Amino acid sequence: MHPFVKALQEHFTAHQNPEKAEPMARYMKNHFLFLGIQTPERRQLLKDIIQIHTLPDQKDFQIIIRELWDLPEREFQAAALDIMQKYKKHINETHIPFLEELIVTKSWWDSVDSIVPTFLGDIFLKHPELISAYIPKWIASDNIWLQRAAILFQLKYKQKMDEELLFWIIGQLHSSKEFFIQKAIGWVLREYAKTNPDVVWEYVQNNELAPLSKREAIKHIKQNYG
DNA sequence: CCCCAAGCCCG
DNA sequence: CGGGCTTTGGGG
Ligand SMILES: COc1cc2[nH]c(C(=O)N3C[C@@H](Cn4cnc(N)c5ncnc4-5)c4c3cc(O)c3[nH]c(C(=O)N5CCc6c5c(O)c(OC)c5[nH]c(C(=O)SC)cc65)cc43)cc2cc1O
Repeated sequence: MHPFVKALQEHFTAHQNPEKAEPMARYMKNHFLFLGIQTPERRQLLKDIIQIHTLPDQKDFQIIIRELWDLPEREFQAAALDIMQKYKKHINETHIPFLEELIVTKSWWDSVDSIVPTFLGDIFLKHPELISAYIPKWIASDNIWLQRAAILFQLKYKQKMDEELLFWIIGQLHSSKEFFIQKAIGWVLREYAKTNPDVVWEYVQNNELAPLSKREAIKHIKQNYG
């Protein structure tokens, strides 16, 4: 175990709050143990360890993240994503398999909704020619979190949205009965409707979607149509 | 500060 | 199903 990770584990554990850990763990449907440390203090505790030990060398970067990913309490995956932000400008196409592995390990919406729109979205914005090397596999996978990755990687693209691709992806997954797929479709359409509401409205009025997906997509624009 | 973004519950 | 309410988190 890297010294940075041991120090972070000791420091988090010394500030654990079992009273808060119970509702925090219930909120994530008891997929994970929690220490009970909410985000403001969790980020201060991480800042303390970086100040003392310095940020790990880039050569250890994936190893540090993997070690944190393997620890039981969910705050360690959250801190791992905070650490990944510190290397953001260096994340590139060679890291897609590493991000895939993070998506399919200790999976839930909290980690995936951080990994995908920020880290993957930025990679594919610079390297759109790589989208077709990953997105078809992700849609076909049995893994709902990779399917959600295919939906959400363009979430914050605004005028760089590839509309044909977005609608093709949604069409491939529109029959899913999985809540997290139906809701991801609703989210990405709702978000894109902040940039181009007319196209989203016409899409949902003319293509099949789960009721949840349609409702979530138009809940902030429907008052402007009809 | 603001406004944006799962779980629960009832109709 | 629709959607109002809750809490904390994301980002300006
Ligand atoms: C790419 O772009 C984006 C990515 C994003 N990720 C998130 C996100 O990851 N969220 C938002 C928000 C979860 N969340 C909360 N409220 C809403 N109204 C939401 N709507 C959607 N999600 C929502 C949330 C996370 C992640 C987490 O890891 C979270 N953890 C908790 C949590 O832990 N909660 C929420 C419920 C809750 C706690 C908590 O700490 C508590 O302290 C123990 C709590 N106590 C109680 C009670 O005694 S009831 C009186 C409830 C309660 C909330 C939470 C927002 C977001 C925004 C973006 O634009």
